[PDB]
Amino acid sequence: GTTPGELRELTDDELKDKLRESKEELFNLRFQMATGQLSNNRRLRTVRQEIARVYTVLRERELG
Amino acid sequence: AAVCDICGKGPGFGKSVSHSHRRTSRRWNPNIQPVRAVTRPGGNKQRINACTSCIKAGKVSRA
Amino acid sequence: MKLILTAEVEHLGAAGDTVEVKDGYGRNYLLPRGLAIVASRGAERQAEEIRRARESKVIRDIEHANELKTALEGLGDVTLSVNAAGDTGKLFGSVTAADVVNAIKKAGGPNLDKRTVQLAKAHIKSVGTHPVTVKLHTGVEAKVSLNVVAQ
Amino acid sequence: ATITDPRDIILAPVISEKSYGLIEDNVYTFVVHPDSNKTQIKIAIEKIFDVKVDSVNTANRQGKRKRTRTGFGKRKSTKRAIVKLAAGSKPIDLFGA
RNA sequence: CGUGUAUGUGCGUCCAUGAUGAAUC
RNA sequence: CGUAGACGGUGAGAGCCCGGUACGUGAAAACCCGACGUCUGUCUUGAUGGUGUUCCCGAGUAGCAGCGGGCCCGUGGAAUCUGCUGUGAAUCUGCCGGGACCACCCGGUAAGCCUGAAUACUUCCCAGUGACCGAUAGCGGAUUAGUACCGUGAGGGAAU
RNA sequence: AGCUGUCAACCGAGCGUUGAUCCGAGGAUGUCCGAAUGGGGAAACCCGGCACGAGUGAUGUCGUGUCACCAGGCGCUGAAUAUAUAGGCGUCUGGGGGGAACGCGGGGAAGUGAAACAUCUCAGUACCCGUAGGAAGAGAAAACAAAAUGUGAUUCCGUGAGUAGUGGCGAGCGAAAGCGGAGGAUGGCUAAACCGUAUGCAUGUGAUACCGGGUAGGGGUUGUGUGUGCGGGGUUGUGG
Repeated sequence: GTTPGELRELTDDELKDKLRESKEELFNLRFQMATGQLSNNRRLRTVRQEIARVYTVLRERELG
Repeated sequence: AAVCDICGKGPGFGKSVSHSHRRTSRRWNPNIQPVRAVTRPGGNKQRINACTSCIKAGKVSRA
Repeated sequence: MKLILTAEVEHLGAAGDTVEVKDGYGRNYLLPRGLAIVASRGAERQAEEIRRARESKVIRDIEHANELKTALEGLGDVTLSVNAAGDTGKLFGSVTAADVVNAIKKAGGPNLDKRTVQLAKAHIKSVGTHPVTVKLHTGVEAKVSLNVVAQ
Repeated sequence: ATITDPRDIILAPVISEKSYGLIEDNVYTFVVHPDSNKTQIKIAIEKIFDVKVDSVNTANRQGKRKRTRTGFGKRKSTKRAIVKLAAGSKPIDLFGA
């Protein structure tokens, strides 16, 4: 539910809010992984690339 | 002492040849002299190095 | 060095004479001190030498003449024509010391050397009145009021 | 855009016997970004956990050089932030014990 | 080394509150 | 039957098993060369092919001298080209070259000039080839390779 | 209709029709160092000003862009005196460095050979320096030739030729003309009596006016020399 089309539909403020949410989620995932209580360790990569997508869409909007 | 500041004339290089015909590297330096040249006729001078060729051709003004 | 005497030089010749001198004599004394000009294209040089002699004789400021011209500075405003724009007054042809001397000698008769004009300090770059200093000696600095009129 | 988050500075907790002793003493150890500083770490932890940080201690640890058929390979250098919270200082339970 | 508070205003302000020569042959 | 028996792989010599090969062919985008456009100076505003005597028209250069460089030319009879030093030419009846000079002459018009494409090479990329090597060979390096190791360093430098 | 690079196996996961992994092109991000350039430095570490906030009972702190060193327009000032300059200040455009070979220019060895050795050779080599370009100068003949109806913008290749020559005439070195080919085209400034034309110093006689022929006026190109530069006057050897 984080496809580039959806991200581009979202607004700049909404994109930054989803950006911060994904950063909080990545922080939580890192902490669970370090404590040994993250079953789906691919969540880290999924959230990292979701952050990458949010940056990419924001920078695309900044450029034009 | 070997490069003119006007035409850029620099030292040539050749051989000094002895009677035994020993050839040794040497320089033909330009005859550049320290000239207090006056670029504009306003009056202020500036010490540059100009070859006597430039001094003779009038490319230095000692105004 | 073939050169035309602009003034008198003892044992060399009279003002306006063509002379062959050693290059060093013509380059370190005559040309720098203005006692001659090189015998360049004769058509121009012939008049140039005599014009220089006349300008030197007419523009010379003696010690007393310095105060004399300071007193004469009571002249009114001196007009100067310059090719400028009619909106802002920007000067297409910037004023010159020779131009100021010409305007001064046209309006009145204080002949002066262009070098005594503080044109850059005046910094006219416009149309209208622009006071200009004329330094005639080490202690006399007349102030002329030059009006600028567009072309 | 560069939307900075303090959670970028805090990378992970330290799970060890000394770390747990400090936690029971109410002092939490984190793996922080190498180019961080104590003030930045304090600000980040305060904003993250809504706690009051009393002191932040940091230490740089060199990565161990391990042997292998190829040769010597060095692990990543880590900066550890040891954070002493205030008296009340709602404990940071996110360490998962 | 800094911030929010209180103690005193230790002198002067828009005034008044001291020092200075302020002018002629 | 193969208009496709190139080369490889596949459990051992495969045209017909696979990648492919001869050849049905393919590019949104980006980058390279084509046609037509917008865009850019000069003329019709008398030159243009003929007529004719006289005046004016490329410099510290050419030349020369000293000392060198380079030309087959090692200074020689030493031309042409050229560095530095000094001295220093008019306008075509000029000047320079033809390895002195009258010149019979011929060739060309330097120095103020400047300016074009068509030949060498391969870090790199693509496709190939070999009466080349085949693990002490071939690159130092088929393997951690400019690594290990040695050296303060430049640097040297494997074995597998 | 397989997929999370590999050495290189072992959890977790998603990919499909919401077309995988992979391949190609264009973009984004691109820490720090390095010409490294905000300053410094033991290449991988410390700041200034701008605008953000960041909470704040508050102060460090963090992100983003920007800040090194010549010349030139718009420009501004003009020290020592005269300033009519050097410098200072703003802005803008460029350079720093690297790269295997090849190019051009310049500097330039010695082993070595001469059976010694210095001329000479090695060798204009190795190396070095400065600089490119995709290729690099000349260049549209102060050219060659030899009395020929000669060739004809320039470079490379083959010959000429290991010849002519050159050379302690030793060791060695060593062309060009001509001829056969590769490729193929003769571009532009241009100076010149006089000008449309802005700036030096003189010039009010305000006329010998500057009009390009005469032809009457006339207070007019400012009446008179000019060096500079954008176009003319306009431009090869059998000149303009």
